[PDB]
Amino acid sequence: KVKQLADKVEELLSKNYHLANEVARLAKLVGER
Amino acid sequence: KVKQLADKVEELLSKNYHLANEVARLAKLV
Amino acid sequence: MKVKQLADKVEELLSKNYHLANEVARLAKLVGER
Amino acid sequence: KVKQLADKVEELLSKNYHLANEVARLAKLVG
Repeated sequence: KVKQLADKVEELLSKNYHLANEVARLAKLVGER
Repeated sequence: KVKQLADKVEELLSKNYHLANEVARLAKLV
Repeated sequence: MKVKQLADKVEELLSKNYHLANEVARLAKLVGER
Repeated sequence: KVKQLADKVEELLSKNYHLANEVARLAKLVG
């Protein structure tokens, strides 16, 4: 069903956006001087 | 459109898997 | 002197690591963009 | 004091190597 799949796409776009921000946050912690 | 959305989900799940792996990898570098 | 050479190398590597980490962050945001 | 600074250089080199590898890994995910 389109609605269910559309909701799953939205959820994953959001989750991936936030996980990518976490990669960035951790990278800056590793690089801290 | 169901077909296209299903393919999009498979692609996004792969991106999610890779991003979670990179979070893990960087945490270990801290 | 050896101490000075190494202290300079430490500063150089701190800089390179800081910039590489910023590049990791930049690329992560590209991957994550919606 | 040389021993100490050399040890710090080694740790920073290790970090540098892994950070460069992370740049490579992420660049592959842009596609």
